[PDB]
Parts: sequence; C-alpha cells; structure tokens
Amino acid sequence: RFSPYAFNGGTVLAIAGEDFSIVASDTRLSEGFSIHTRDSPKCYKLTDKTVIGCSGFHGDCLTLTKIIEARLKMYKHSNNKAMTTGAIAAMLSTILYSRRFFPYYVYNIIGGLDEEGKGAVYSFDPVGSYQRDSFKAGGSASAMLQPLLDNQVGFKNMQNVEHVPLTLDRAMRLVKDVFISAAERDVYTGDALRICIVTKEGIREETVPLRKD
Amino acid sequence: TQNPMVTGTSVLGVKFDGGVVIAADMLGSYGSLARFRNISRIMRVNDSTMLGASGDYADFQYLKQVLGQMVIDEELLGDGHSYSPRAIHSWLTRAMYSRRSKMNPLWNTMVIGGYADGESFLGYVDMLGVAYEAPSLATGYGAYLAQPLLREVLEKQPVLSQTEARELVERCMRVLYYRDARSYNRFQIATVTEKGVEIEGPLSAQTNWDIAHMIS
Amino acid sequence: DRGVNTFSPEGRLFQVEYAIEAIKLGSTAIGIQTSEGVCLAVEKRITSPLMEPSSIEKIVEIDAHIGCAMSGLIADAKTLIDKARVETQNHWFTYNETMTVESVTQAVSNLALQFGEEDADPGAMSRPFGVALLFGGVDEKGPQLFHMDPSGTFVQCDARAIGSASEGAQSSLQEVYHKSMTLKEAIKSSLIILKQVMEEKLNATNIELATVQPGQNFHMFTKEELEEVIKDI
Amino acid sequence: SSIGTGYDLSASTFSPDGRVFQVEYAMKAVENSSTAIGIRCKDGVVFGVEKLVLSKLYEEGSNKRLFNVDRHVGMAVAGLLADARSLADIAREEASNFRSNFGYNIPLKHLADRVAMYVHAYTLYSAVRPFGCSFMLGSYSANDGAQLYMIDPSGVSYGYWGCAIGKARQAAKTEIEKLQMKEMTCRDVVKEVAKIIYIVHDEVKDKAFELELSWVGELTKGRHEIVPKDIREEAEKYAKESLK
Amino acid sequence: TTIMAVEFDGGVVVGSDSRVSAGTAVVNRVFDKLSPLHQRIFCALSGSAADAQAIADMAAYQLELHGLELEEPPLVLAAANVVKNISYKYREDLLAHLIVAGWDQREGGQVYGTMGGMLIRQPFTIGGSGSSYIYGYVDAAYKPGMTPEECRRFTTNAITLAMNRDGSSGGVIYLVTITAAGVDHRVILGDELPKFYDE
Amino acid sequence: TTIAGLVFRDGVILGADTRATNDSVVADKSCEKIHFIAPKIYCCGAGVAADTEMTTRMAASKMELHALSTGREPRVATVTRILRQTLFRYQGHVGASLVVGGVDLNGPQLYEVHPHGSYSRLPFTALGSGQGAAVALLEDRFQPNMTLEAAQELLVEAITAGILSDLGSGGNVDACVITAGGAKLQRALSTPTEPVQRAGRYRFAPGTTPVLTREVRPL
Amino acid sequence: NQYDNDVTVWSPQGRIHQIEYAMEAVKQGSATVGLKSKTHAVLVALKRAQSELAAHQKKILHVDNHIGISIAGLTADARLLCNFMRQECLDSRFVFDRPLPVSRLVSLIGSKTQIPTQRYGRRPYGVGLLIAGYDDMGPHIFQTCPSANYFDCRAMSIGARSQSARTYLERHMSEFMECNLDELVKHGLRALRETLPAEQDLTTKNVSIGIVGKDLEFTIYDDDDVSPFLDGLEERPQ
Amino acid sequence: AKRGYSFSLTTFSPSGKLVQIEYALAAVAGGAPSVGIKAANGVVLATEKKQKSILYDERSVHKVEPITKHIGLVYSGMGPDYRVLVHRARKLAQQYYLVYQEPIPTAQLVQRVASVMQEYTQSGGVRPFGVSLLICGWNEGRPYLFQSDPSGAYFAWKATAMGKNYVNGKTFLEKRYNEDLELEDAIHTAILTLKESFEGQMTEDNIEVGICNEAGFRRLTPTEVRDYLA
Ligand SMILES: *[C@@](C)(CO)[C@](*)(O)[C@H](Cc1ccccc1)NC(=O)[C@H](Cc1ccc(OC)cc1)NC(=O)[C@H](C)NC(=O)CN1CCOCC1
Ligand SMILES: *[C@@](C)(CO)[C@](*)(O)[C@H](Cc1ccccc1)NC(=O)[C@H](Cc1ccc(OC)cc1)NC(=O)[C@H](C)NC(=O)CN1CCOCC1
Ligand SMILES: [Cl-]
Ligand SMILES: [Cl-]
Ligand SMILES: [Cl-]
Ligand SMILES: [Cl-]
Ligand SMILES: [Cl-]
Ligand SMILES: [Cl-]
Ligand SMILES: [Cl-]
Ligand SMILES: [Cl-]
Ligand SMILES: [Cl-]
Ligand SMILES: [Cl-]
Ligand SMILES: [Cl-]
Ligand SMILES: [Cl-]
Ligand SMILES: [K+]
Repeated sequence: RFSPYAFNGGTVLAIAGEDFSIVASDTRLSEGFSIHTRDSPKCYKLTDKTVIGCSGFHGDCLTLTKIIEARLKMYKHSNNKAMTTGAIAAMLSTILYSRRFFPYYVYNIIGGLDEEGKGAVYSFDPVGSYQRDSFKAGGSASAMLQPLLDNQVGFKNMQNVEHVPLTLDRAMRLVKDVFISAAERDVYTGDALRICIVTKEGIREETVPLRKD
Repeated sequence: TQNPMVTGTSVLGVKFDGGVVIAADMLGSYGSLARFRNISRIMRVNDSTMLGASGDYADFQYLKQVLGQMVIDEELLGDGHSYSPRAIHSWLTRAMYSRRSKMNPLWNTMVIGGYADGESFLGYVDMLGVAYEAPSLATGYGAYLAQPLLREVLEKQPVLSQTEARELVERCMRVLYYRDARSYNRFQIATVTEKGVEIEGPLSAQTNWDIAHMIS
Repeated sequence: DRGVNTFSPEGRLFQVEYAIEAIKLGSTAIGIQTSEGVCLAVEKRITSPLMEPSSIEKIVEIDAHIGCAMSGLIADAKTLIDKARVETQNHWFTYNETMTVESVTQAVSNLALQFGEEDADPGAMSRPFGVALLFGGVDEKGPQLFHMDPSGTFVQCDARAIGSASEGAQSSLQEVYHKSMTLKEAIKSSLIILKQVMEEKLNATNIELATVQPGQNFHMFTKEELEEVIKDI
Repeated sequence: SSIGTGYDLSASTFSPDGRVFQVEYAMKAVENSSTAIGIRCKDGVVFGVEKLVLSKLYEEGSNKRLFNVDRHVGMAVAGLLADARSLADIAREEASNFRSNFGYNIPLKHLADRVAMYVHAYTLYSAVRPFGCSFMLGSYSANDGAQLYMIDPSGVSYGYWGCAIGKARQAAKTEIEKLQMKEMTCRDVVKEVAKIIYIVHDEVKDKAFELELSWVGELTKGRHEIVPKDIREEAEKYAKESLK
Repeated sequence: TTIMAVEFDGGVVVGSDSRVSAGTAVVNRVFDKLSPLHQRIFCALSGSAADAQAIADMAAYQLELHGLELEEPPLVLAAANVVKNISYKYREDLLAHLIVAGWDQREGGQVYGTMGGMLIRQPFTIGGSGSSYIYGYVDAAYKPGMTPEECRRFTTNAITLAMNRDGSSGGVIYLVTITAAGVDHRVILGDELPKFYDE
Repeated sequence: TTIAGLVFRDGVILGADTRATNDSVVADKSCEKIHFIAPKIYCCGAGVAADTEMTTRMAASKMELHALSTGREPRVATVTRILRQTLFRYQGHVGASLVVGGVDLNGPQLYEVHPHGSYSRLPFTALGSGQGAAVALLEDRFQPNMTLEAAQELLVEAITAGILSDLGSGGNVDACVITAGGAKLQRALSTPTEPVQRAGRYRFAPGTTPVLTREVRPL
Repeated sequence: NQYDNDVTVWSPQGRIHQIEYAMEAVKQGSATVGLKSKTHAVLVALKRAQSELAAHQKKILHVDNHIGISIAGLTADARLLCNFMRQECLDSRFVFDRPLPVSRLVSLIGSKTQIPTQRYGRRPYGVGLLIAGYDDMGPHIFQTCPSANYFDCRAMSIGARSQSARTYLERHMSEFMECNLDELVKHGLRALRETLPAEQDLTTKNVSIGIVGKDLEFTIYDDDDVSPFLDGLEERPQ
Repeated sequence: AKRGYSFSLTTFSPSGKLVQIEYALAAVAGGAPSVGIKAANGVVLATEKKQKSILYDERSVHKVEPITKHIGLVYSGMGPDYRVLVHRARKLAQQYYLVYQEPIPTAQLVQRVASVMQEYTQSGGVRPFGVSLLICGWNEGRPYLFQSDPSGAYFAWKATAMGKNYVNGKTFLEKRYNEDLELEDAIHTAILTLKESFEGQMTEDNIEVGICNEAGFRRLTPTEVRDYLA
C-alpha cells in the first residue's frame, strides 16, 4: 500500500525554574538507517515568552509549526495582544485533537513563562492530552532522559538531601548530561545539542556538539 | 498515485562557491525495465531556482507544468517580484503534505538548487512532506551511496569551486552507475549562478571494468 | 421598492439608519466607567402591575467579568447575547482564559452587517438588529465600558447612555463626570439622571442595577440592596 | 437613443425596438474613458494609450491600462478599469487553461473568442450587469503572423489592422487610415502610434496625460512587453514636434 | 496486445496485432486497435479494452470540438496532450496505454507515448504485453531516415516477432500510414507474415 | 447461457437457449433470452439474469424514445454505444454479456458488448458459458454471404452444441432472423429434449392430507 | 431616480450610482493621510469622537508585519476587508514563507471588491483604504475605493476635508524622497492638520500614526506613544 | 452565472381568478384549430397545418405526434411549448412501461402530463404553458380521448374542438357527432369540423391527421389524406 508516516527521530526536553524555561533537542534528522541532515534543531520561537519543541514525523512537525504561527497572528489581530504560554498550550491541545482520527505523529513540549513570570512547561501526546509540570521529555530517547531528572530535580528515592531549589546553572548541566547519555545509547540522537533558554529578557540559544555516529 | 508506473532514481545536489550544481540520470524505469533512456528529470523553474525529481515521472511532469505556469503567471505581473528558491521549496513542501494528507500522494522525492542574494540554496522535498536544507543532497540510493562521498569531501573542504563540484558530481554518477540496478549511463548537469540556470546535454561517466580480470 | 443592501445618496444603508431609529423607541440605559469599577443601569418600563417584576431582563450576565445593558428591540438583543455567551465559552475552551471586554464587543460587532437577500444562505439574515448594547466589565486593562449600534461600529466610553431619552441623559452625564469619580458617586449619578429623563417615578422594583469591579464579579442587585442606594436619593 | 423607466433597467428585458439598453449604457462607459489604440504592423502589433493624470500624487506607471494576459498576448483596455482587470484575469485563466489542456500557446483568435463568450454571458440576465469596458488583444508568431482583435461589452469580437476605443475613437481611426501599416515595421509604427495619441488628446478639456506603449512582434521575439523608456521618449518627441 | 508507431519524413506508420483476450481464451481474433482521433491523428490501443475504448471516445470528442473552435486540423501535440490528461486524471481507475501518432502542418509526422499519464515524443514507440519480446529487435533493426516502405516493414517485422512469442498477441497486422495526402489502411494476413526462426 | 450471432447475405441471425439457473438447479426451462430493442434490432443477453433483463429493457426504452424524436429507423450502432456507455459507468457490476444484431440503412450489423463496456463489430460471435461450443461450430462452418437457410442451420447447430456440451445450457434453441424487409422471431425453432411422457401417477384422494383448520371466504 | 437602487443597473449616462453612493461614505469619515520616502511609508489618521465621554474611533489597523492600513467609511466593511487582507497575507506566509508583495495584495482587493458591484442583491464595499507597506520594491502607498479601482501613489488623502491635505502634499511631493523619518511624519501630520477647522488643531487624543519601512515592522502609536512626533511643531499659520 | 426566481408568476387576483392561466387560455384560443373524435372502434385527431406560404417544406415538421405505440397527440396554442410536453409525455410513457411492463393507460398518461402543466402555474420564475393538449389512446380494447390544458385540469371527450372557432366547432360536433361511428367516418366528420374554421382551399399538405385503433397509433400519409378530401 502506502504509509502516510515516516519516523525521523529527535528528542525534546523542557525544564521549569523560578524565572526561566529550558527547551532542548538534538539536531539529527534521520530516516531508516540514514541521516537526512545534521543541522535540524527542534526548538522554535513562537513569542518572546514561549518556545516549542516538536519531534516524530517531520512532515507533521513542519505543517503543525506553520499552523501555530498563523494561529498566533490570528489571535493577536483579534485580541490586540500576544497569546500567553498557557493559551498556546491550550490551543495546541485542540489542534492536535481535531486530528484524533488521522493524528499528527508528533511529540510536542511547550516551554515558557506564565503571567507571574514563573517558568512553565507543557507536555503533550500525539493526540492532545496535556498538563503542566516541572520537567518533561518527549521523543525517541525520552525514557533515557526521564529517570535522571526524576531523581535529581524531583529528589525522588533519596533520604536526607536537603531539597535545594532548581537553578539555571544546574539545570543547564542536567540538560547537557542527559543528552550526552542518550547520544551514547540512542542511534537517533547525536550530532549537536541546541538549548533554548526562555527568560524575562527573551530567548537565548546555545549549542554543544554531540556524537556524530 | 497509489502505485507509481515510470520512475526515476537518485537526484544529486551540492553547493559550491557562487552557485549550486544538480545531477540526475536520463532514465525512466518501468519496474526493473529501462524504458526511456533519454528523458530529462530536471527543469529550470526560473533564473534563480532549479529542480531535479525522483520517483513517478507522470507526477514530475504534472508538477513541472504547475510550477511552469506559476512562473509564467508571476512574469505577467512584472511587479519586480519573483519566486525565491526558498519560496519554491516552501510551496513544494506544502503541496506534497497536502496531497499526502488526502491519501493521494505525488510519488516524488525532490532536490531544489538555487542562487539568490549571494547565497546558495539546496532544499530537499519528500512525498510525505519531509523538508530541510543541507550543503549536499542525494535521494533514493544516492542517500546510501553518493551522500557518503559528498559528506567526506565537504568535511575536508567545505567550499568548492564550480570545477571541483562538477568533478565530484561526475565521480558520484560513476558510483551510482556501478551500484544502482535502476540507473543508466546518460545524465545531465544543471547549474545555478549569477548568470542563471544552465542545463548541459547528454553526459556519460567514465567507467572502468578492469576488476573483471581480478577473479583468478 | 428597494433591497436591504441599498445605499442612500447620502452614503448610508437605509436599514441601518432605520435600525438606529428603532432604538430611539427603546427604554433608556446608562453605563459609567469608574476607575474602580463599572455600573450599568436601565429602566424596565412596566406596562401593568400584573407583569412580574424580575421578569424583564435588560441587564444580563455574559461572563463572570462582563455585563451587558440592552435597549431597543429586546427580542433582537437576546439572539446577540446568546452569541456573545457562546463566544466567551468557545474562547474559554480553546484558550483556557477569560476574554477581554473589547474582543467580546468586537465578536458581536462581526454580526453587524451580515444581512442580505440574494447570494445568501437559507437561514441568512434578512435585516439588521434594532438594538444598541453597552458592554461593561473588568479585564487586565482595568474597568471598561463599550457601546455598539447596528452599523457595527463599537468604541470605548467613559460614560454613555442609549435609548429614547439619549441626548438628555448624555448632557446630564457630560456636566457630572470626573474621570476620578468613585463607585458610590457612579451608581448615584446614574440613579439621579434616570429619574429625570423618565415618565415614571423611581421604585426599587422599577429598575435594574449592576456592578463589575476588580475584586468581585458581575453582580445583579437585590431589591434590599437597591433600597440602600435609593436611600441616598 | 435611450428609453426611460421600464425597458432599460434590466439586461433580461428587450426594448420595443429590439434593443438591450443595459448593454448600450455599458457601451457608454467606455466612450467616456480616455482613448486606447493599437495597430497591426508587418512584423507585429503596437499599443498606445492616453492615461489622464487625475492627480500628480499618483505614481508614474500607476493605473496600467496595458496588460500581459499571456507571455505572447497583450491587452489594451478602455472603460471601467475595475471591470477591465477582472476580464484581464478571466483572459489569463483561459490562456492558462488552454496550455494545461493542449500543451501550447493559445491562438489569439481563439483566446478572443473564449473571453468574448464570457463577456456576452453577462448581457442576458437580470442577475448580473454587462461589463463596462472594451479591450483589445494583440499577439505575434512566425506561424500565425501578426494578429489584432478587439472585444466590446456586447460580446462581439473582430480582427483589425487598426483599432481604437474611447473618447476619440473617431479622431483616431481617420488618422490610422493614413498609414500603410501592411508594409510598416513595428519600430516605425510606435512613432506614429505616439503622435496619433497626442493629436487625439484634448489638452483644453482634460488636464494632462501620460502615454502608455506596448510591444508584441519579432523584435521582442514574440513576447509582449513594454516599450523601453528610450524608444518611447524618441516617439514622444516625434509626437510633439510633428504636431505643428 | 502488441502496438507500434514509427516516424518518417512525410508522416507516420501505426501498427497493431488483432487479438483481444480474456484469461487464456481469445474472444476476438480480428480486432483493429487503430482508432482515429481526428482525420490525420490515430491512436494505438492497449490494456483494458473497455478502459482504452472509453479514452479513445472522449479524446475523439474533445479533439472534434477543439478542431472546430480553432477552425484548423488539431495539432498532434494537442491530441497527445488530451489523451495524456484523461490517462493521468484516472491513472488508478483507467488501465490502458495509448500511443498517439499523426500528422499536422506545423510539425509534420509525430509519435507520442502516454503510458500512465506521462508524455514523450519518440522517433518510434512500441507498447502492449508483446512489446517486452521486441525491445532488443527494435534497438538493433532501427535506422534513422527510413522511407515509408521501410518503416512499414520495420513495424510489420517487429509485431510479427512479438505475436509469435507473446501468448496475448495474435491474428493479423493492421497498418495505417498517415501523410499530408491522407490515410492508407492495409492488412497483413497469415500467409503474408514475414518468416524468421520459429523453433 | 449459450448465445450466438451470425451475419449472412440478406441480414443477421441471433441464437439463444432457454435455461435459467439458480445456484446449480435449473430454475426456468423456457426463459426468453432474445430481447426486443427495435422492430429490426434485437439483443441476446448472457450472465446475471435480472441484469440482462433490465439493461435490455432500458435500451429498448431509450431506442423507441429515440426513434420517436427523429422519426427514423433506429440505428444498431446507436444501440451498441448506448449499451456500452451504460455498462462502462457501472464498471462491470451489471453482469450483462450482450450480442446485438440488426439491420440499418448501412446494412446488416452484429456487435458484442461485455459487462465492463468493451465492444467489437464482427461477422460472427458467441457469448455465455457455452460460447466455446458455439464458436467451435462457427469457426468450422462459417462462410461469407451464406443463404438464410444455410445460416439458420449453422446457428441452430452452434446453440445445440452449447446446450449439449454445457451444463449451464439447455431447453430449446430460439432464433431471430433480421432482414432488410423484416424480423421473424422463431421461438423454439428446434427442440432437442422431449421427456414430458411418463408412466407414474401420484394422485391423492381428497382427504389423505390431515387438516386441523379450514376457512372459506365467499366472493 | 430609478437607476440608483441596484448595482446591476446602468445609468443612461453610462454610470453606476450605487458605486458613487458608496463613494460618499468614504468622504463622510474622518481624514487620513498616507505618504512615503525612499525608505519608509507613513500613515497618519484623525481619530474622531461622537461625544466627549466616548473614546475615539480606531482608524489604523494591522494587516501583516510589512503591511498596514488606515480606514475611511463603514466600520464593518472596513473590518471585513481587513480580515480578507490578513487572511491573504497569512496564506502567503503559510505557503511561500515570504511576505506577500503589496502590489499583489491590492490586486486581490481589486478583484474581490469588483465581484459585489456586478451581482444583483449585492452591494459595493462602503470603505476606502490607504495601504502602507514595504517589500522588495521598497515602500508603497496604495489607495482603494468602493469602486474596485486602486491606485499606486506617492502620497494620498481620503475622508472629510482631504482636499486641503491633498494640496499640501502636492506642493511638497518632491520633498519626500530624501526625507528623514521624523521629517516624513511631520509632513503627514501637517497635511492632516489642514483638514481641521481653524479653531482646533492636532491633539494627543485624536491623532493616530502607523509606520512601516526598512528599519522596522508596522507599528501603531496612539496616545503617550504619539507625543514625540507632535512635539517639535511649526505653528498653524494663515 | 445565474440563479432563478423563486416566487410564483401566477397569483390570485381579488376576483379569485388566476389571471395568467386565463391569459394562457387566450394563447390556445387564438392558435390554429384542432379536433378530436372518439369513434367506437378508434380515435381520430386532425389539425390545420397551414404554413401560409409555398416556401415551407410541409413534410419537415409535424403537429400530430406519437407518444408511444398506442398514444398520439395534437395541440392548439404555442408550438415550442407543445414540444416540451411531447418530450415529457414520451418519457412518462417509458417510465411507466419500464416499471409495469404494460402500455400506459391513456388516463394515466394524461394525469401525469397534466401534473407537469400544474407545476408551471405555481412554480417560481415560470409562466404557464400556452398550449391545450388533445391526447388519444387505445388500451383494454377501448378508445380514449382526453383534453389537457394550461390549468393542469383534464377532461374526457366523446368529441371536441379547440383553437380558432372552438365554440362554432363544438356546436357543429354536438349536432353532427353521433356515438358508434366507424373510424373512417370519424376522419370525415373530423375534416368537416376543420373545414368550418379553415379559410383557403384544403390540400393534403394544408392539414394533418392521425388515427388510433387496436393496431396502435399512426399519422396518415399525404396520399391517404387526399382520398378523404373528396
Ligand atoms: C492484448 C491483446 C492483450 O490484452 C491487448 O492489450 C488488448 C487491447 C485492446 C484494446 C481495445 C479493445 C480491444 C483490445 N487488451 C485486451 O484484450 C484486454 C486485456 C485486459 C483485461 C483486463 C485488464 O485489467 C483491468 C487489463 C487488460 N481484454 C479485455 O479487456 C476483455 C475484453 N475483457 C476482460 O478480460 C474482462 N476483464 C476485466 C478486468 O478484470 C478481469 C476480466
Ligand atoms: C446461462 C443459463 C448460465 O450458464 C445464462 O447466462 C443465464 C442468463 C439469462 C437467464 C435468464 C434470462 C436472461 C438471461 N444466466 C442465469 O441463468 C443466471 C445465473 C447466474 C447466477 C449468478 C451469477 O453470478 C453473479 C451469474 C449468473 N440466473 C440468475 O441470475 C438467477 C435467476 N438468479 C440467481 O442466481 C441469484 N443471483 C442474483 C445475482 O447475484 C448472485 C445471485
Ligand atoms: Cl487549526
Ligand atoms: Cl505519550
Ligand atoms: Cl524530456
Ligand atoms: Cl520517490
Ligand atoms: Cl535544515
Ligand atoms: Cl522504443
Ligand atoms: Cl442502456
Ligand atoms: Cl460606520
Ligand atoms: Cl475621499
Ligand atoms: Cl428570488
Ligand atoms: Cl420547473
Ligand atoms: Cl407516425
Ligand atoms: K509496475
């Protein structure tokens, strides 16, 4: 027959702090046992306050990002303001569900700030079930990224650690570390790591090289 | 298209200093059979962007006419605006995904080469809507054979002269002919530059069959 | 005889200008935008002491933070009000937030000149709405009041009146408005102007009073509370 | 010459003397517009239009009355310009449909025939009004030669050697008759096209004007395009100096 | 089927076998697969009989109207284009290849292949199930600039060789020659077929 | 079914058996398969019974309506094109294999049309499950320009062969001769099988069947 | 008159009155001025209040990052045309990823605005627009009307008393091409000022400004954001 | 592009009269005369086919038309409108045959054709038919003659006339027509009723006549009409 889907890999990670949000991904686009390109970062600026990360079928991820872009403009002409992080996350849920019977093979994570300036992270499934959380990973290597974050950020399975609040510095290394680990095991993860930092000042991008095999 | 009839194999792309060069062999296969050994799988969209296409040839000729008319329509207005290589790439991406989402795909893989504003363009388009940009491009079996060659050279030498790109391309067509059962030894080279699009006539890659005597 | 989408030599649509005239037969309604809240007030126009008091609803709730005063053809208004209520809840569903007073008014304003005969649906509009509306509420831009008529045109107002006695109440607000007015003075002024322009005496059951202030939501006033604001004549 | 009250409101109503006044009144709109010209030469077709400057605030080149309907086909319009553009869009789609279906450039006569059918269709019903403009179509190839056609609001189309529409269609035609266009090169014809516009122009009723000029012949390789600033200004100077 | 067309100076030559088949049975041993689309444009039929014939009718319909609207005999390019478009629009639903060959004043004698909805002009073209068995022969036996009689033999030879090898091809060889002067339709019977190696 | 068609010197002749099957049991022993279209155009139907019935009646309905509007002798080529465009639209789901024969101003004509909508014009043809038997007889004995009687006998032999060799064929051979003068529908021309005679009486004297309830309604 | 109730009825003079009646709606709206330099396109519009208690009407609207409009006439017809323009600009970015050239967007308005003028039961658009945009060809000032006709202009004014503004710009049209942005806006404001009666002049409450060009995307300055432009004012003379 | 009117062009006047139907009746009352006679063993239908010029080809168009094997038609009124009703009548006759496999009873055809006529007295954007129909038929071994008119009303006749001099033709028939005629007699009294309203000399080209019996319906050949013209 004919399959409307392809698997292109990519893992996306988001973490929430007091006044910052982190959205990070690998730069590898692949298909089968071949790499399409080594220069495909999954982070995308939507507003100065909100950044999205899409992974899975790149055809769906591209069209979906363009839908969101158009929908962002539609909102602002109609409402006279920018669509907030929580509003974008709410809108994304509905867009993904309108395709409940022909879904976007897509894993979306939203990172930004809420109306109080506090860090916000939203994790989605291909069909639009979502919630807010401190940290979440989506994509081919999400199961590799999750447990380490559960232990270190959530302080899970530990007895007398004093429970230190999350700092930007520490989260940055944490983001770097989990991807370094995943690139060693997941064949779909590698090449380079791009981190997008959302703060009150705006969006700053940072690049750290990864395994290229 | 549910089942493609006449197909074309790998299309090549790589960008040199001051332009882009595209290669595709002049073969249209009907299954394993070499049916048409002198047909063009490349077109000049306008004077800034060019296109080579893999997969179903009837779908390529259809897309060739639709894109052909779009360029004509734009030339009629004469408002100082024309389609950039990125604009053609974006349109094609939107076209393929749309057709794919209606479960009636255009059975093609595309390489779009272009030159505009002193910058070289090379974009990939899939039949499912997979789209990206890369310094070198190879579709079908090229992605497994020619693409490794291009990347290994571009790692050692990122900027190539037009001559260096040409000889690299001829070298890749040599590998493709040896290794692809759905290939042929008649091919074309397309080039974008400050001067525009130039498609060159029937070319053959030099072959060597001396290893045929190295089995004793 | 002409069509519903015909321009006057002046440059206006007849049906719109005639819809404006229908409002001049409607009971008077006043809104006041105070820096600490918005008050809406309207006369009921009781035709008989047999009619139930709270039966007439010329000030309604659209959302927790939005109130709407209506004048003109009441039946036309309640079709527009349901549409306003549908929009807020559609927006809530899609965006998980409350709409701005401007956007709510803008949404209702989109139905403005959506009427016609030929080249239209089976259930498409035949005429405009013989209604004027005062959207008053509190969003993240403080307290706001908006005015809308059948031309579709909508604009913010610091204070506005619409209805039969429109010009009389407009002048009375004009000389009695400080942009620094308190909410106590705001309800008072509307009650003072209302009795002047009416054919009937101000009773506790004769009028509707509503407040939308930052702290608390839209509030429909109860007869006992009305007797405390009508205590200060 | 006109009929009041009843017989002139709708195009689905005939007048007692067998006339459709709605078409005739639409024909009046073009008669009020500034003059458009176009004459067939030995090796192509040239177009000339007077464009009345309503205000000096408008750009030089605004309100283009010369269109590219297809690469090899040019359109010259007179009348309600809003209608002229929609017909330019209809004509474009027709030339596009022909290539999509048959694989080559539309023969000009057929293009004219097709667009004329669409124009005519708006002359039969109460539901729509006739188009308030008239337009010319010009092309050149080695096979078909130089061709020139003109369509009016009724839906009529005819071939021409010389043709004019608008304010002074009469003043233009008598000046066109003077030319041996069957023997003239299209480089020469431009000069003469330019002077006829200047003669035709009323500089004491209308305030001022710009001259629009078009190509379609062998010198353009069969493609319809605008006459260069250089060649136009030579023809403009020629027009001003032989006006004495 | 086996179908074939060849281009020469003054015009073209179009040939076909005369068999129609359903499974292993032949239902018509004498069928002419050379349908006129206009006065000097023919087409060669292959694939589904019903699908082919339906395309032939609609092609002949549109070319008649197109011919009258231009008041000129349709271009062979135009003819090929209309057949190509119907074939493409229903490539999943209509299953037939049609070779379109003819003659016009603009471009002389022309041969077009339209299989699957693509369009290509060739010096000569073969089609049908029996075309597989003669790809080698046509490549070896072809010369450019063949006379009408040579082209006539070339098509006859190639179709004879295909029919003998192919089980889905049989009967007689229908030949048409299209020039400026007109159309010459001839039939090559069983006794008249060229002999080759048969063992 | 076995159905066949034949062209001779003075016109055409059509043939058919009279058997209809439901599953593998002979439903009708004397069903009619040669169908009226025009007074001088006839059609033989093979395949899905109801399908060959409705298509043929629909064609005849359109042919009378066409003759009424033109005031002319219906054309058999018109019948053939109407039939095939109808059948092509249904993509072979109407299981009607038809042999159409008649006489025009253009002489005697014979066509065959398959359910998918393909057609062919020829001097002789055969359709249905017994077609193999009929073509065998035709390819063997057909000549151009035969006499009516020589043509009538060969056709009978062709249908007879189908009847005797095919399990989905039986009954009588029906013939229809169409001449430039007129059409004779020779129903039950030849009849090979006969067994109506017997020697077994199975009667029951009024009252052998046990009855529980009786009701009589006067009219 | 009986030739003036439907758009599908031609006047014997060869005219459509319902188009001309819609053209009257534009003239009744408050004045708006558009002008351009070689680098920028500037819109300046006069906000109007029905009463002193009500706020001023919106005159300048967003279309895209590179295109902005100022309205004159019916509000709903302006809002309808604005939404069509936005949708066209969105579709252009969605498909081609590049901004829609101003010329082509206006051509689409010209094609869309033409449709209702030719169908019975329909009506012309009761709004005229001044379009300021920036693309590959530099800055543009365009004009649309109830009649589907549109114009490419160096500068334009539409609305009530726009003739005064039109004459001001006509004197200083050669000035604009080498103008600094701050000098360009003052020219636009000075033309808008001419439209007002002698008693009154431009205030911070009744002036709206839209700017698009090589430097920046389309921006609307309204109240506090407007006074930088008004301050530095050559005095109203006669 | 177009889309029709959706309102009735036939409405009730204060008098309770649908004026457009009566105005349509005037169109038929002014048309060429036509007569039908039911004659015990058959039916005859005749009309004035005077083209009023020698330039016309009298054989080209016909006024007496067959609807099916057993049903025929004549009209008084507008020729173009009549053609529409003939085409509709023929289709209805076939629609009936396909469903029931039996020749449509004349009564049933007339009812179906009359209902089509009714539509145009109520449907939007249309005028009624300016034709009255005379429909003959043979079914169940019985001759039938029916009249349909612009109203959508239908009548059964032993004999009647319509068109020019329909009033004089009717009284003539009252006196002249007697039940239990032979068909060949009916052709005479049909041509005689036609002579009452003629104006000119009758040739076989000037008039058209059709007959219906147990053998079906057919129009008489010009040679047959000449033999009755003595
Ligand atoms: C050669 C002889 C072998 O097929 C040719 O291709 C011939 C060409 C032709 C064209 C026009 C008129 C007559 C003949 N084709 C056929 O003979 C054709 C073969 C065919 C059948 C089915 C196909 O799949 C869709 C493709 C090709 N034969 C027929 O169509 C005959 C008349 N009927 C059938 O076989 C019925 N089919 C319909 C499809 O499903 C299987 C049964
Ligand atoms: C011969 C007898 C079959 O070998 C003919 O083809 C004959 C055609 C005929 C018969 C009467 C009148 C005119 C023409 N065909 C039949 O006898 C036919 C048998 C048949 C059954 C199923 C088929 O597959 C779809 C095809 C043919 N008779 C019938 O159709 C009988 C009366 N009905 C059924 O068997 C029920 N069918 C209805 C269609 O769907 C499958 C079951
Ligand atoms: Cl969406
Ligand atoms: Cl999940
Ligand atoms: Cl090619
Ligand atoms: Cl592919
Ligand atoms: Cl990329
Ligand atoms: Cl070949
Ligand atoms: Cl049929
Ligand atoms: Cl307004
Ligand atoms: Cl104005
Ligand atoms: Cl209506
Ligand atoms: Cl109807
Ligand atoms: Cl008859
Ligand atoms: K295949």
